Amino acid sequence: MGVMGHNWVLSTAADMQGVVTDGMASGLDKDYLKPDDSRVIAHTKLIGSGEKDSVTFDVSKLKEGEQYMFFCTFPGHSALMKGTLTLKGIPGGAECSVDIQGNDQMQFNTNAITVDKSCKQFTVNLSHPG
Ligand SMILES: [Cu+2]
Ligand SMILES: [Cu+2]
Ligand SMILES: [Cu+2]
Repeated sequence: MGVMGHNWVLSTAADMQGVVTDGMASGLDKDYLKPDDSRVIAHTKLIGSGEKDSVTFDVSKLKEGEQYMFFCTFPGHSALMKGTLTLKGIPGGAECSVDIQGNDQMQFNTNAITVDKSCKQFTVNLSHPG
């Protein structure tokens, strides 16, 4: 086989590689993440084709002048399945959620996520179509 999954994991840009590596070593049964990894600010579960999962996190855990990375920890996928997430304030002001897809070609459909700081909490809706 014949296994395919995506997840959505958030950490500081510095902690990204460490989270990816220990995630690989934790295996499929643990959603390819080390349980209770302190470096992981928020994460979805691992989902197969046709499934969906969401995660919500406090915007208080972020900071305006820091680099944050979102990525999939499924072994090898973090090469192309990564992107930046940054905190900003846009004149508006809201949308406090985003819809992300990972497909069969190791791709997220966005590579940059903006979180407004008027949001007290932020919501990621991950799907895995096909
Ligand atoms: Cu196999
Ligand atoms: Cu993936
Ligand atoms: Cu957790």
